[PDB]
Amino acid sequence: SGFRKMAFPSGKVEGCMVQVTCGTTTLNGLWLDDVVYCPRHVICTSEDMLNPNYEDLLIRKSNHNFLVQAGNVQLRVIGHSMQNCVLKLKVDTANPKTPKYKFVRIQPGQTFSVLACYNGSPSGVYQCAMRPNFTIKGSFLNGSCGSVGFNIDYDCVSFCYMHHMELPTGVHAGTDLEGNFYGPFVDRQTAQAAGTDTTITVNVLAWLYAAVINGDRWFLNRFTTTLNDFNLVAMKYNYEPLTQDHVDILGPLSAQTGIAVLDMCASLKELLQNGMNGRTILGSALLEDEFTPFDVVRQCSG
Amino acid sequence: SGFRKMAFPSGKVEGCMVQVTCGTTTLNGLWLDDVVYCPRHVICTSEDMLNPNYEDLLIRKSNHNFLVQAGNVQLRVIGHSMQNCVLKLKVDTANPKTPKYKFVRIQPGQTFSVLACYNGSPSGVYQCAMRPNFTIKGSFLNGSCGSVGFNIDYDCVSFCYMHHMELPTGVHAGTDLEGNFYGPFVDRQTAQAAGTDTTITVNVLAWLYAAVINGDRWFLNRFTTTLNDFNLVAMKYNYEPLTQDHVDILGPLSAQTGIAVLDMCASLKELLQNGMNGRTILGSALLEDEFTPFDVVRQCSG
Ligand SMILES: N#Cc1ccccc1C[C@@H](N)C(=O)N[C@H](Cc1ccc(Cl)cc1Cl)C(=O)N[C@H](CC(=O)NCCCc1cccnc1)Cc1ccc(F)cc1
Ligand SMILES: N#Cc1ccccc1C[C@@H](N)C(=O)N[C@H](Cc1ccc(Cl)cc1Cl)C(=O)N[C@H](CC(=O)NCCCc1cccnc1)Cc1ccc(F)cc1
Ligand SMILES: [Cl-]
Ligand SMILES: [Cl-]
Ligand SMILES: [Cl-]
Ligand SMILES: [Cl-]
Ligand code: NA
Ligand code: NA
Repeated sequence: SGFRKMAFPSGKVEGCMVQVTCGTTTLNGLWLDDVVYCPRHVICTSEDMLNPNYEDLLIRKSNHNFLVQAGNVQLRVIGHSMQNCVLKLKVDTANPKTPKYKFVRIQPGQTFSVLACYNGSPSGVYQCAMRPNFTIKGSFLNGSCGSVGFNIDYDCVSFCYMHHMELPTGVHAGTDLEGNFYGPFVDRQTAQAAGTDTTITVNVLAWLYAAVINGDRWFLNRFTTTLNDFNLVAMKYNYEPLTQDHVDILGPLSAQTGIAVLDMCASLKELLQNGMNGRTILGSALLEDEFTPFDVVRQCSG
Repeated sequence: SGFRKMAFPSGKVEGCMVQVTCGTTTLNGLWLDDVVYCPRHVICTSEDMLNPNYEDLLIRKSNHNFLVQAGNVQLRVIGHSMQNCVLKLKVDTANPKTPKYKFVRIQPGQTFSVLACYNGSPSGVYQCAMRPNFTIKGSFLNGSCGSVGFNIDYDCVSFCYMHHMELPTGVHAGTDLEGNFYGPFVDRQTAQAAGTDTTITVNVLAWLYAAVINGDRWFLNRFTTTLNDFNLVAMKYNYEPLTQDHVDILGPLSAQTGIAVLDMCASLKELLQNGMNGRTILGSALLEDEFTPFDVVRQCSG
C-alpha cells in the first residue's frame, strides 16, 4: 500500500556524469561510450551569452580548450561537434560504465526522473513531468545545467531531457539529448516567457485511480458524464481536453478498479466544482497531475 | 529555484541489493563485504508467522537451506546468525561494489531515501520521514520486505532502515540495520497498531523557510510569539512541541532569510488557525512536514 512520488533508481546514470569546463564556464556532461554530451553554451563567456553565434564560437575552439573530468581523471578530447543545442566531445576512452541506452524525445504530460548534478557529481534524484507549456518545474541551482532526465525500462536507460536554463519565473527549460529544445526556447541569456500552462487531465484521472487502488474512495459518486460535457468543465478550469486516446490509455486502471473512465470524470468534475472541503487524496489537498497512467500501474498493486 | 521531494542518488545501494530465499519465502537482502543482511522472518513459513520462536527456527536451519542470488549468480552461504530481528548470512564472496558505509539508528522526524526492491532488483527510489509514532508512510507491495532506507554523506552510505512489514492501516514498520525495530513493533503476522501520530513541527518550519528562500512570502506576518504560547497552539493542532534545540537547529535558515524562528512560528500559528484560504506553499495546499532543516539547506540556494 501507499503512493509516493517515485523516481527510477539512478545508478546507471550516475556512472555517466562528468564535468565539462571551457575557460571559466563549467557544467555537467553525459559520457556514453566515447562521447560526452553537454549544453553547447559551455563555449560561451558571460559576455557571449546575450546573443551568441555558436557556429562562430565553436569554429574558434580547439580540442585542448575543453577540460573534461570524470571523477578526478581528466579525459582527453579528440574531436568536437555541435548537434542543435548540444555539444558532442569525442574522448579517447569509452565509458566502461555505459548502460544500455536510447535517446527519446517525449510529449508534454510524460514524466521522467532527474538526476541533479553539480560539477559532474550527482546530488539528488526527483520526479518531473514535462508541463503542457514545455517547461519543467524542477529544483535546480547554479551549476546544474547539463543534468539529465531519464526513464528506465528493463535496464535500458531512455534519456529524454538535458537541463539548459532557468527562466525568470523560476521554472526550467531544456532539450532532448539531440539538442532540440522542448518548447519555443533558445539558448541565450534573455528573458523568455513560457506559454500559459494547463493541468494534465489524463494524469489527474490516473492519480484518482491510484487513490481508489489505495483505498481512497470518498470522492467517487454514482454519476457519469459524456466526454463532451466533461471537456466543457475542463476548459473552464484550465484543464487539457481529454481525448479518446486518453480514455483508452486509462483502460487498464479502469478495468482493475471497476470504475469506468467517464464515471471517474464525473468525480473530477465534482471535485473541480466543489473542491475537496478539507479532505485529502493520497496525502494531497490539491489535484495532482504529475503521475501518468504508466506511473500508477508501475507503482500500484495488480 | 524550485523545491522538490528529493532522494539521494541510489547507485551505491543498488550495487548491494540481493535476493534471499528460504523454501517458498523470498525477500530482499543487503550485501556488504561478505555478509548479507535481511529480515529474519525469511526463515518462517506462512504457518510459522502467527507466533514464531526464531531461535527454534534458526537452529533448525542449514547453510545450504539459504538461496542467495546476486543478479543471476548464486552466492554460497558459509555461516548464518541472528542479531535482533535481522538475519546475517556469511557468504564466500565479498561484494566488490561495497560502498563506504555506516549503520545508524535515526530519531523520529529524520528523513531518509528508500530504494524499493523486488526479488533483489531495485524498482524505485523515494523520500520518507520516520513518523513520530515510528512508522513510515511508504510505498511498498508484496515482495518489498528487506528494502533499505539510507542517507548519503560524501560518498558514505548511512543505512538507517530495513523494511519488515505493512501494518493493517497500510503504513510501514521496520528496523535499523542491527535489527532493532523502530517503535514497539515485533516481527510476527499479527495486527499491530501504531501510536497516534503527530506533525513534525521543526520540519514544517524548515519547509516554510524553504518557501521564503524560493520566493513564497504571502504567509509571513509582522507578529511574533513566545515559545510557550506557540506550543499551546501546537498541542491544540496535534503538532509536536517545539524545543529550544529545534530553534537552534533552525538557526542557519533563520539567518539566511532574516526571519527569526519565533517570527516564523507566528506565521505557522496563523496558518493553523486560519488555513491557507485557497493559496499554496511550494505547490502544496497543506503544511508539509517531511523536510528536515538539513534537507532544506541541502537543496536550497545559499
Ligand atoms: N537551473 C538553474 C539556475 C538557477 C539559478 C542560477 C543559475 C542556474 C543555472 C544556470 N546555468 C542558468 O540557468 N542560468 C540562467 C541564465 C542563462 C544561462 C545560459 C543560457 Cl543558454 C540561458 C540563460 Cl537564461 C539564469 O541565470 N536564469 C535566471 C535564474 C534566476 O534568476 N531565477 C530567479 C527566479 C526567482 C523567482 C522564483 C519564484 C518565482 N518568481 C521568480 C533567470 C533569468 C534572468 C534573466 C535572463 F535574461 C534570463 C534568465
Ligand atoms: N510492505 C508491504 C506489503 C504490502 C502488502 C502485502 C505484502 C507486503 C510485504 C510483506 N512482507 C508484508 O508486509 N506482509 C504483512 C504480513 C507480515 C509478514 C511478516 C511479518 Cl514479520 C509481519 C507481517 Cl504483519 C502483511 O501482509 N500485512 C498486511 C498488508 C495489508 O493487507 N494491507 C492492507 C491495508 C489496506 C488499507 C489501505 C489504506 C487504509 N487502510 C487500509 C496487513 C496485515 C494484516 C493482518 C495482520 F495480522 C498483519 C498485517
Ligand atoms: Cl586540437
Ligand atoms: Cl538551433
Ligand atoms: Cl551447512
Ligand atoms: Cl528481539
Ligand atoms: Na522522487
Ligand atoms: Na523523491
